[PDB]
Amino acid sequence: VQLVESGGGLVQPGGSLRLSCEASGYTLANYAIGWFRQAPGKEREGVSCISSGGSTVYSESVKDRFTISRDNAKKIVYLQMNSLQPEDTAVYYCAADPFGERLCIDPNTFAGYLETWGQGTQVTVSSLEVLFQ
Amino acid sequence: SCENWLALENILKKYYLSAFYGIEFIVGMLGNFTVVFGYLFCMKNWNSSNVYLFNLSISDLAFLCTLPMLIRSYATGNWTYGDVLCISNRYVLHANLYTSILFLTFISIDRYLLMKFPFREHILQKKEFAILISLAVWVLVTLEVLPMLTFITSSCVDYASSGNPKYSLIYSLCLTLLGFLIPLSVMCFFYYKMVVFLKKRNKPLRLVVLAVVIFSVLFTPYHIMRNVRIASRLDSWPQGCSQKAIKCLYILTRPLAFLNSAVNPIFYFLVGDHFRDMLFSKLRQYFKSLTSFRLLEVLFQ
Ligand SMILES: CCCCCCCC/C=C/CCCCCCCC(=O)OC[C@H](O)CO
Ligand SMILES: CCCCCCCC/C=C/CCCCCCCC(=O)OC[C@H](O)CO
Ligand SMILES: CCCCCCCC/C=C/CCCCCCCC(=O)OC[C@H](O)CO
Ligand SMILES: CCCCCCCC/C=C\CCCCCCCC(=O)OC[C@H](O)CO
Ligand SMILES: C[C@H](O)CC[C@@H](C)O
Repeated sequence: VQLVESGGGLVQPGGSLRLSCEASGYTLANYAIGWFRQAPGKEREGVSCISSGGSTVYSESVKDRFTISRDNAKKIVYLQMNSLQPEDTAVYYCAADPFGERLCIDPNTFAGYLETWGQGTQVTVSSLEVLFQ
Repeated sequence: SCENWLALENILKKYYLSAFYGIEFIVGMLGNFTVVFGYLFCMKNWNSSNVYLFNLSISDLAFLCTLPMLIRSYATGNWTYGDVLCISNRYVLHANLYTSILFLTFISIDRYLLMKFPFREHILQKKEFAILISLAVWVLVTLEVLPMLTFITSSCVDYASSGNPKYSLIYSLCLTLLGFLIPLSVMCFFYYKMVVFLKKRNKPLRLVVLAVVIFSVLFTPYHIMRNVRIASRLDSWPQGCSQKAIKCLYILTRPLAFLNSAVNPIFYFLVGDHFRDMLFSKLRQYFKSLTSFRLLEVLFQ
């Protein structure tokens, strides 16, 4: 499986973005999908994960703000990001675990076992108020 | 009058202890080298459970490496390894029993914390914290086992046979409480909390249920008999074959408690990582490296 991320760009503090994780040639049915982010100079941080069984997990930093989901046919994985703040500025990546019930138990450890990742998508949370200060 | 219990006690040491320790040695050595080499070859990023499990395996290997000496001394009825190795072997045997149940206590707390915080955001969920805790388990257990040194006064006898029984019974009873019963109830406590979390919303419960079962079943007969054995050595204890019978019952329970070091590598396959699948895959990669020539594949293609 080959992954590719969509969505993401500039958003104002308080704004929303919907990221997409597609597997261009096949279904993400038998896979667990994880959303990870990395800010400059900082360590890769797990944000959200979805199991093959549809179970969802969220980090303490994005809970009650983010929602991970699979589409109707379950081909794509979405990451709805609401009430975005400057601290959410990072390159967002998705990863796929072929053991669908494994990844979301321990996403930050089990990500180290995964070979399938996307190229990443830049998410930038900034206001014109900060830019012109 | 008690010659039957005496003949039985000799037979139990000569044939039962040496055969049961011999099986534990094979199973334990193979299982622990498999998972140890499995971690050193497959695991590149360790979490808290990985650190404790690895530590649990070092504790087991430390004890299992002494078994060939015990097996020979029992089979021949004579300790030829001297005083120092007798002391150091008695220490690693008890350090294994007590660090084992503590390592499992800490894995159970890790599994509970991971259930609530899967992204390991809390300080107690970090591998650097696991390393410090692991070191503290080694320091605490060493200090719990150290008072046994005072009981050595008067070949290589079991701790329950040497020293003043009045003081030894108190120490044994405190060591049963601090080393076995308190870590066991702590696991039971964490078992209950996991259930409450799940009922409010089965795979993470496996490890804790199994650890409570394995330790309850393996350590209870040994710990009852060790305390009964020491109590039976008191002047106030009744006369007769009771003392000799208790000696025999206590001997039966010892390899049952030490089965821990051969069966506890099973916890490596209960942490949700698909370690077994990683073991076969890596083994297949070493088998496929024989036929495939990657040094020629890159050069020509
Ligand atoms: C003589 C063999 C020693 C046996 C010692 C008893 C403890 C079991 C672990 C052994 C490690 C070596 C076996 C590695 C192969 C995979 C083991 C396995 O799959 O068993 C765990 C099971 O998955 C749980 O649900
Ligand atoms: C990599 C896999 C390795 C697998 C192989 C097993 C691991 C090594 C330990 C074996 C048990 C030790 C047995 C040696 C017992 C010697 C005891 C001793 O120290 O010597 C006594 C003294 O010389 C007399 O007075
Ligand atoms: C729960 C499982 C734990 C495992 C074991 C729990 C047993 C508890 C206590 C046993 C004391 C042993 C009783 C003492 C032996 C018999 C008493 C007696 O009068 O001995 C005379 C002798 O047997 C003439 O042949
Ligand atoms: C005979 C008595 C034995 C005494 C033994 C006391 C040791 C306990 C202290 C610390 C943990 C030791 C093991 C530390 C594991 C090192 C590997 C690690 O944690 O690094 C992970 C990394 O990401 C790549 O594997
Ligand atoms: C499914 C199981 O609990 C994971 C660990 C084994 C496969 O090694």
